[PDB]
Amino acid sequence: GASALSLSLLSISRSGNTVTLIGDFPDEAAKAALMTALNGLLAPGVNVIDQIHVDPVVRSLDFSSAEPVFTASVPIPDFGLKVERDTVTLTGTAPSSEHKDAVKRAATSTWPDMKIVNNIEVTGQAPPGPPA
Repeated sequence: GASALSLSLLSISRSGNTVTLIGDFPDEAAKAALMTALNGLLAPGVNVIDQIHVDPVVRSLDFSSAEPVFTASVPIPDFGLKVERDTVTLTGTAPSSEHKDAVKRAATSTWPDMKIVNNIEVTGQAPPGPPA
């Protein structure tokens, strides 16, 4: 507690069986760790898309420890995560409040020295209006 930092900016968002990664880092290896953390429990047919930049003027956390955070959100089709300065934000549509709590626990274990905004909510929306 009682601190502040000025890290990189980063985000990721999911669309069922496609996930999209947008951001900036000191190296490609930090970007590779974010995709590795989701690959750990990635299912056969889930697409992956990237637009993450590289510049050594920016520095970040390490998603190598965030593998269980993405495990907690595999059943979450609207999931996403964001990072800036000294804060991590986690959002999505969880199957139960036990999953919402478990994403908070996974974020607390991964980032005990940063802010952790568990914006996750329990699923409750499926109106009659499909595409095409």
